[PDB]
Amino acid sequence: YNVGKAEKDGEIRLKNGVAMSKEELTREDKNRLRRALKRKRSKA
Amino acid sequence: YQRFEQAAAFGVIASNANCVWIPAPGQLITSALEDVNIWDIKTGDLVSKLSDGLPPGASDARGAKPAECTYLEAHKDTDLLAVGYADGVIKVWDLMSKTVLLNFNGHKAAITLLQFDGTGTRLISGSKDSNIIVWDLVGEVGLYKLRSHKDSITGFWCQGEDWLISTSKDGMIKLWDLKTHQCIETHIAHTGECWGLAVKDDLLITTGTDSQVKIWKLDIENDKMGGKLTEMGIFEKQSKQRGLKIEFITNSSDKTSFFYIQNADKTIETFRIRKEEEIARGLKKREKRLKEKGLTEEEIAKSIKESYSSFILHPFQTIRSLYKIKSASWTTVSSSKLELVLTTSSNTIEYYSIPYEKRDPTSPAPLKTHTIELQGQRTDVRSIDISDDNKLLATASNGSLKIWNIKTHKCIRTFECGYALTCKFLPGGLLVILGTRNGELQLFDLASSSLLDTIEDAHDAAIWSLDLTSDGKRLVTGSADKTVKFWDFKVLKLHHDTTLELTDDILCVRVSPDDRYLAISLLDNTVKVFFLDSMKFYLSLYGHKLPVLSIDISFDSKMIITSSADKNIKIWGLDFGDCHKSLFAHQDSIMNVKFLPQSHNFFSCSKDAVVKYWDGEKFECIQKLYAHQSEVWALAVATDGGFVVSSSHDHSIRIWEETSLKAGERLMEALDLGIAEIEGLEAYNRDMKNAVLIAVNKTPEQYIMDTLLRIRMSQLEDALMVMPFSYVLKFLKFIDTVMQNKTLLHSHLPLICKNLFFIIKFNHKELVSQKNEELKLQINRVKTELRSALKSTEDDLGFNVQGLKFVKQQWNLRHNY
Amino acid sequence: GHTNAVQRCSFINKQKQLISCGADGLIKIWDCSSGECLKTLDGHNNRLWALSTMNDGDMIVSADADGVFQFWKDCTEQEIEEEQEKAKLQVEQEQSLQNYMSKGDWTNAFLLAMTLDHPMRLFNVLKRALGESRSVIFNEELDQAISILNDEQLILLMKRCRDWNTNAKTHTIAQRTIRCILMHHNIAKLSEIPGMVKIVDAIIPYTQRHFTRVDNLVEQSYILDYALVEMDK
Repeated sequence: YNVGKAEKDGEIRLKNGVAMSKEELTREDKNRLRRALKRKRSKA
Repeated sequence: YQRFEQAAAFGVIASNANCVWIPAPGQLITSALEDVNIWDIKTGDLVSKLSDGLPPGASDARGAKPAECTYLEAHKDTDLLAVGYADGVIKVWDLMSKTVLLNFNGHKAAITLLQFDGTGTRLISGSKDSNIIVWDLVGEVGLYKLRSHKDSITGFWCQGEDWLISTSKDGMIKLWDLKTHQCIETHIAHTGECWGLAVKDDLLITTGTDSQVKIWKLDIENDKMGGKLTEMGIFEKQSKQRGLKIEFITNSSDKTSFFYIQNADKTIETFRIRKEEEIARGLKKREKRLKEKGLTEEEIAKSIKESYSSFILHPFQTIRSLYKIKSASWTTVSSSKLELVLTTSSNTIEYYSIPYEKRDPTSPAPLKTHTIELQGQRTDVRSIDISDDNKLLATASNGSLKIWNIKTHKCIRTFECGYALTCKFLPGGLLVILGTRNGELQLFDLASSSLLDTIEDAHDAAIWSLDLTSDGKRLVTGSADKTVKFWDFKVLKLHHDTTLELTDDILCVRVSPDDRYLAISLLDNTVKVFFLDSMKFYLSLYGHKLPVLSIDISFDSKMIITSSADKNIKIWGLDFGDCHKSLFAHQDSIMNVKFLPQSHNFFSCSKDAVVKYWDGEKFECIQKLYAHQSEVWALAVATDGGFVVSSSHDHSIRIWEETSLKAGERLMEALDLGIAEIEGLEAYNRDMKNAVLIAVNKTPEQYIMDTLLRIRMSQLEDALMVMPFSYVLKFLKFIDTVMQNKTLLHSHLPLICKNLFFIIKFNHKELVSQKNEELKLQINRVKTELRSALKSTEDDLGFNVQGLKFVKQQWNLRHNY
Repeated sequence: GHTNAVQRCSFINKQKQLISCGADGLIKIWDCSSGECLKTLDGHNNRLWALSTMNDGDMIVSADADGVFQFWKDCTEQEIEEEQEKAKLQVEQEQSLQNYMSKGDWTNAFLLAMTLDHPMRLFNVLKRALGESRSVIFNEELDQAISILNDEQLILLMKRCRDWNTNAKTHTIAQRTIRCILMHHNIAKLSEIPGMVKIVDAIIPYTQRHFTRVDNLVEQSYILDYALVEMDK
């Protein structure tokens, strides 16, 4: 077994083993996570 | 080149901001774009004008449009006025000195509401960025920020230091503890946006987008984990539009309570709060009515709960204004009458007086007592012209024509007209001619202050353009009937002379200063030049992608400029019709361009709210003027060229006058600081029987432990090898002290193991050498708990592996073939 | 938008909407102002000839050619009331949650995080509750709380517990919650729960690795003895 993408659409689950549910994110946190996803796809 | 600066600004009474009433009907404070105006209601004259400085057009002046005032709040006791701007800047103004005292910059968006605390020492500010910031006036700092909301703050209530209630555009009601800087309760006010919030004792009212109005009780001391805010009922106001503002006022003599709901439309709806005796009397009465209708007792109780709102509130009176209302405020509360003051979107101030007796008012409609109307125009100015003497400025707008004194900035005369489109002075500055959208041509005299002649059938459609010859005896008019008509002035009346019908509608008509050429703009994006003497066709200018809006001819009748909606200015040589250069001057449609007299330089205005100064020979933008808040509809230049006047969609007429430590090394500091504290406390305790740590608000143990964490894993071992053996002993003492804090122990057990145990590895020889008894007990201690703390983990995980294997085994027996 | 011929048309809700009947057997409710299909009702498997409305379309009757009547009743106001309430409750569940965390009421915070499915708050309730538990298993209240979970919830925890274990810094919490479950639940009942075994399958290989580690940490701890025997000489 290996940690993968979040099963629920409303959550972000990283390979670190941490699930990250949107409703409880702060706005600043969402921005950096969004930008973090930009970099990953950009290199992808 | 010379620099142009905004000499003066006028024509604005009340901009897009709230109104503040100050007792002496008393004076009123209203916003004027970047400036604030103080008006005397009785006289209707401007008392004073607040301007920060830095006039537009100066070198030090910023190259961006000024921030317009969004909210005005004044503390009556201290006479201190706070101004909120669209950029999120709060400026504290001294009313007596009329100067800025403080400047706060903590919001990234327009400020929506300002409120002084009761004592006047702290200012709470809400902005469109969804943030509430509480400022300390004496401290000149922002104490703290409240950030739970997710949209623009529409309204908030804070009369006590302990608690704050806030409303936002996202439609939640949030109760705050000012001591804890946290939101305690959150409730959905309405299905969509919540715009109004007003509080009186437990009674609270909020307005949504629809006519629904909610009524709540506030038990601040309820303290049941919830229910501090509980809904009572819903009442529907007559106006279907959203309610922007709600405020309360109480009568001291009779303890009577009133409020209004300011709607987005032209209606203000006032309400009265019934007294408790009235509510009981009504409740008993309606019970009699319901019982008479035969309703069951349980149905009556439910109906009473359903009609709970009706008992408390009474629709008192509805105020109707001719124009959409921008803001309103109570002025005076008395038994005899109730008075209100409002500002409209159409740039005027209206004072209303409501005489009333007991339950209902005496008059069917409110009494309009005072209006400040002379110094502003309701409709945006479409054309402006300057008299030859350069003393009188004519401003033509839809429905009215107003004329001002340039020196005093005061309107001299006002004339009622149709939908004004183009206006020009006649020679001598004593007459004005106006071209309306209805095809009518109007002539006025300043001395007579009346309209002499009107030509209803001057054109079948809008007279878009109107120009006069240098002699002033021949008038040229362009209209949507695709015709140009020439008129003569005979003693004064106008007589049609000749008709020049064109293939398309005409936008602009210009006559050369020498009266030799006539240039006309058509919707087909071509400009046609004619010879005025003989009306023979001369040239057909082509190259504009959108229709040409304005045409201007140089004083020498050599150069001609064309400005079109395609955002381009084209300079043409009239000798051969050749475009010398095409300039992408503005970011939007360019409405007007004018030559400076006796020079080829020219100005340009566009919908981007920017006026640009250009060189006709070098074709370069000399200066950019950023003062307009909206589209610039007309432009005019003085005959001498000393000053330029521009008017925009903001109802503003302004005059432009020519004037390090590394891993390990950081640790060594950490062990020194923390253990020095630890040893001191140990010595201090024994006898009984720093700034850095205090600033970080961490114990000595956490501080060093955190420093250990920050070190990268590849860099821990090299950092620790650098450590001298002396610092190892402090490290061992540190680890020993961690042992007592078993919470920290289990939190970072693997790291403590790795670092401690290498250290023993690296300098084992030196460590074993010492005979120190105190070291001998430390090593024995740290050993034992490290085993127990570690053994606890192994027991718990060595546990869960086994029985779960049993769980796996049991399922196989039942469900495995 | 009708696949087949439209054969009955009647305005409902006064001017605002239209209901239409097609030979396909589908009832489409359109917005007259926008001319767009707001809703589609499929209560028939054959052609429709007749359409009757009552109270401005509050009640609609459609008679299939086979002879089936579909009595449609308006329930929009019923639904939006339901939508309003659950949103109201969900907001309260949020508001109650962060307040408990600030107060440290982990036992109540745990149950709210069950319903709201907030993994960070779950890990934060469990993590700092453990720290207090350091200061039978966690605490009597939370230990009772974990026992009462229904099988839907039990699966949810062990999904998270599976996730935390894979990381070597969050596994201490993970085996840690798993132990208490085995203390306060019938191990038999756990087995039959569908899909639990597969989650229960993935948890061993990570735990067993954690035996290989930690156990080694004991081995290289006795350097303190070897230090402690040499010095004594």
